[PDB]
Amino acid sequence: ALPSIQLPVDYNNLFNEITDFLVTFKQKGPKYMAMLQKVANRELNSVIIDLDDILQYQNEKFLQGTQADDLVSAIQQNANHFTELFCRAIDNNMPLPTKEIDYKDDVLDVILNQRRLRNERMLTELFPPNLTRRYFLYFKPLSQNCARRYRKKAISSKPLSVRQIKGDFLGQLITVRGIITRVSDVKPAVEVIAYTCDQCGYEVFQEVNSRTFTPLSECTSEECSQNQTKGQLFMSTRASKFSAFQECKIQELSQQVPVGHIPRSLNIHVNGTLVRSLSPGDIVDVTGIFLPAPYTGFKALKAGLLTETYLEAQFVRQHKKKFASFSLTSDVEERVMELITSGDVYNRLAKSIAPEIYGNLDVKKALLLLLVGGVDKRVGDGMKIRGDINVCLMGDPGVAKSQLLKAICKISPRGVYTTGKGSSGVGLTAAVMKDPVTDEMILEGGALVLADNGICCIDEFDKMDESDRTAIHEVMEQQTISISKAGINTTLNARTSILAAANPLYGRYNPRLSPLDNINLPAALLSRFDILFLMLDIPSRDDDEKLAEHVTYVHMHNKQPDLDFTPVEPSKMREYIAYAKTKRPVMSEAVNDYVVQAYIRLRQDSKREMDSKFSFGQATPRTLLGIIRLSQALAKLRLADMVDIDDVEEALRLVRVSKESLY
Amino acid sequence: ELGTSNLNLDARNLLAYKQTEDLYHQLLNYPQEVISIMDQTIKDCMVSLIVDLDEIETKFYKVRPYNVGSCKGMRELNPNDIDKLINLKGLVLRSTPVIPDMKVAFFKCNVCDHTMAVEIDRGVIQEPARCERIDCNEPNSMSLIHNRCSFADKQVIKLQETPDFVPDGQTPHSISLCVYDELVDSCRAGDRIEVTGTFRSIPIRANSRQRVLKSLYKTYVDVVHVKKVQDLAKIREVAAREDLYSLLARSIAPSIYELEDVKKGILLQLFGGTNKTFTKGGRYRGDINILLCGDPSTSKSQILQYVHKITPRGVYTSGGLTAYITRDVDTKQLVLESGALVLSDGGVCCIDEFDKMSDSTRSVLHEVMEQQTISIAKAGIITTLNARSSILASANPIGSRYNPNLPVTENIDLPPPLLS
Ligand SMILES: Nc1ncnc2c1ncn2[C@@H]1O[C@H](COP(=O)(O)OP(=O)(O)OP(=O)(O)O)[C@@H](O)[C@H]1O
Ligand SMILES: Nc1ncnc2c1ncn2[C@@H]1O[C@H](COP(=O)(O)OP(=O)(O)O)[C@@H](O)[C@H]1O
Ligand SMILES: [Mg+2]
Ligand SMILES: [Zn+2]
Ligand SMILES: [Zn+2]
Repeated sequence: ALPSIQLPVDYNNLFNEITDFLVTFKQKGPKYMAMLQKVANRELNSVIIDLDDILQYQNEKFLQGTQADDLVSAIQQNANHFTELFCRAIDNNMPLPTKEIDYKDDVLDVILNQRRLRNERMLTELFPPNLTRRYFLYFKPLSQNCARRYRKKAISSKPLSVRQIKGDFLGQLITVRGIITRVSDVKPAVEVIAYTCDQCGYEVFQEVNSRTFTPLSECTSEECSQNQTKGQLFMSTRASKFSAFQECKIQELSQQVPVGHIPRSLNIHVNGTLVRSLSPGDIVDVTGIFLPAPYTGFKALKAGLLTETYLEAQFVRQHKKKFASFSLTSDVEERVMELITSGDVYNRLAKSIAPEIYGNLDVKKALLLLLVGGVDKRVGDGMKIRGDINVCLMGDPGVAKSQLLKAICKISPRGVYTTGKGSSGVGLTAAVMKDPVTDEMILEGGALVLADNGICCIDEFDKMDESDRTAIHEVMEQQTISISKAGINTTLNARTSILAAANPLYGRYNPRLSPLDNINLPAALLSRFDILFLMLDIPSRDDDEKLAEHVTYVHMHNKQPDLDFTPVEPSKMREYIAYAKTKRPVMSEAVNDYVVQAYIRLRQDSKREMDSKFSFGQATPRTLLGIIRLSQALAKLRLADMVDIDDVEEALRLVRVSKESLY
Repeated sequence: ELGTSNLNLDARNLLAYKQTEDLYHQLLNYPQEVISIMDQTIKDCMVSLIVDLDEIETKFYKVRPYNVGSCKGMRELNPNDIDKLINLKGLVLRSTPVIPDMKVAFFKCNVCDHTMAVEIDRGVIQEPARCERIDCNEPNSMSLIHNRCSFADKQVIKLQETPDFVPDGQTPHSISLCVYDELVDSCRAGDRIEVTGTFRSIPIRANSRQRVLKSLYKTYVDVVHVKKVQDLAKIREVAAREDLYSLLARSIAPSIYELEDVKKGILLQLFGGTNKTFTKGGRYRGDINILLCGDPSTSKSQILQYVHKITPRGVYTSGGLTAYITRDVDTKQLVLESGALVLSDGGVCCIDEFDKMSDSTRSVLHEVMEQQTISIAKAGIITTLNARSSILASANPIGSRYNPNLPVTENIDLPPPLLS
């Protein structure tokens, strides 16, 4: 049959020591009785076990010559067995409820009480304990400092890569690191399956821990055990016990991949109260049990010894960063007080965005004005106005406009970078099209990537084909995308600011009529944009000397040099942009006459647009609307709930500087 | 006094009484039995209140509870909420044809041609192993009749969550629906509705060959109530006014400054002329087609958007427009689909960006206006479709401005016959 071997492990002493630790442990009295008391009162829903406590308790009790072995080593060597040992120990030592219970809501206990009042009245079945259980058991990996406290090498942790996990780590508790990519939905999982017996005594129960399940045919009821059939047993949904189930996969980081290789993946199962504690697209430190999975589910009758493997989550450290939606705290309140004391801020903010790129102060000022946004939240009688600003940047190759765009995307949490094709699922199609394994055809229809309150950044604006051009023309002036293919009309409400960089097809500015260079795009699309910048490269000594000196000093220090002088920090801008957006100044009427006469002078310029050679000074009401929006944004960036004539003057100066680059 | 059998029931009024809230809690936990006993109570209420008893015996009675619990979202559905009444909002994605559901099985003893009716329970049929007529008593003489049974009309609806529940660019999730009887075809594609019903979980068959079952269960909901999201004297009083023409013309565009004559023209086009189909001469066109031209500093798209929603029927498109045989996505069949121009029969079809119309589609327009009847001959299908639609189109000139010296034809870039 099966030969037997001898191992130094025996579970009797392990269970006795586990019980002694659970009862006697002092960290309020004992902590492990406080958790059990809260569980008894139906307050706590899950139990977390710290291995550091076990280690230090054993170490401090070793001073007396009674302890003989260690438990954490066996925990690391095998984990699943100790789970049922711990649940048995908890079930044996569950104190009574010290608090009142709303007993009528527990329909499971009510049904069980009805069954007991049926059976025990006659003078009954011993139900499995897990059906009665309500809590969840979780483990926590130890900390390195606790290991450093003592001589022993009780380390664990050590977040190995996906490919560093070998076949000798099955059954152990290991910690991994990587980026989460795919997260499935939440679906119930069966733990104990109950059948009703058609009013024939006790109702048979069954528990299946496998990933497959088979039903019963006949039942042990006495009148059903009688030589003729009495009712067909049926599964009962109410009496059964279920559990939340979720699955996800994790990928290796690009830093840990050896050269000339393709990153590998890993499947993770999660159950219990920890479900939905992680989201796609974050760096995590997951600790769990590395378990094998049978191949028989595929049913191929091949790979006689080859098996699939997966990790069952036990503890997740979300890590990464937190946006927090600028939730107000005392420290950030003193931070904004410091900003108030700082005086004028926007010039320092412009100086502090991209010090690696030299000069171009006005472009950075326009970026600041883009970040805050213009006038929004509609007007009377339902007319639509958007706070989003659309700015297109023109310049020759090699002006670090792409690097500036990357810096803006870094500093803006809503920024997204796209380009003409290269990746197909970024425009006119949903990211979940044909995605599920069932091929359920999940789709919204006509939508873009996070176009709701997003900052879309595009390089090579002339490159995109007709489809992406149609999409960018459709997202004009907060207009929703209503492209339909199969009766779907779930339109994405696009309210986004468009920032794009492009170049003429010649690759260099031309002495001829500047509109002949334009964008090589339709003039209707050009007129939509709020602000147009042209960055023309003029060879000169007194500026290229500074640029070369800056670049070489950056290269020499291998860092951002101290030659930069910025009192404000990128996280500080991240805080202050939300703070100033929250303030939200509104419009003051006293500037109406001034803006009207400014528009009159703008049309006076339109009376000289036929003078040519910089004919961009054309007549458009969107110019006035953008002037209003830019003045509103100038009020919003620093000022309180008031719009100043100085904002109108600054917007006018910005427009004149925008036009002045034509020459 | 009406003969209708339908009772609406709100929970808050049901909550207003102290003895009823206990029944409220009991209904939350056990909906089916409470609803059945309530229906029996209402059935007895007929005789209890009439004291014709002939119309009562034929009709059944049902309730439509609503506003029981707060509207929840598909992103938070714990297993603790199984077989409990919940309230859900969403948008309908797709429907399905009516699915028959067996209720009464029909069997026949083919040897003696004896028939009997067998009731069922939980779908499973307990087949009778021997005919009740002991005069023959043959065991193997039964063979059912498929077309002499009784059936119920079940239908499955696919629903998606509202976009309001997705704050950070995530994807929507879909929940299946089940309906019976009066709720069949109560919604169609694109509807915004709110539903109240209980939760259900079912084991999946996996391999149909074997009795093995998966460790995961499919989730779906069953609902009982669904909600969505003599004035002629008032006409002649208005219609008798003298200056109704000007106010009516100016009312359709409150934000548009001046441009009175074009507003009058658009309003008159919306009013439309007469249509006649005298036999010996043929039909005459009754539709009115108007073009707008000018630089993109006019807000001329706003007029199109106004008139698209003001008119009863009208499709707003851009510069496909007619019928084409399509290949169905979810189901593997071939279905003929009509175009936007066909869908605007009797209304006004709004076209934007007329210049960028390509070339193949323009000829289509050339046959939809001079004849108002489109024919398609593809994949063995030859037929003609009626259009009878009005056209309101806008176009832009070539260049930053429309030079007055140059005539219209060059700037608009349209064929002279189509413009004429
Ligand atoms: N003002 C500047 N300060 C520092 N570096 C600059 C500056 N302008 C350009 N550069 C250099 O130019 C490079 C980035 O510019 P890049 O050519 O990518 O932008 P671009 O004008 O969008 O061109 P392309 O379309 O060819 O990518 C970097 O190597 C950067 O050091
Ligand atoms: N008479 C007007 N009244 C109000 N707004 C106007 C007027 N003329 C122009 N506008 C503004 O200028 C824009 C003109 O755009 P429009 O010519 O409709 O673009 P397109 O015709 O290319 O769709 C509109 O969005 C509108 O806000
Ligand atoms: Mg570039
Ligand atoms: Zn039985
Ligand atoms: Zn017979």
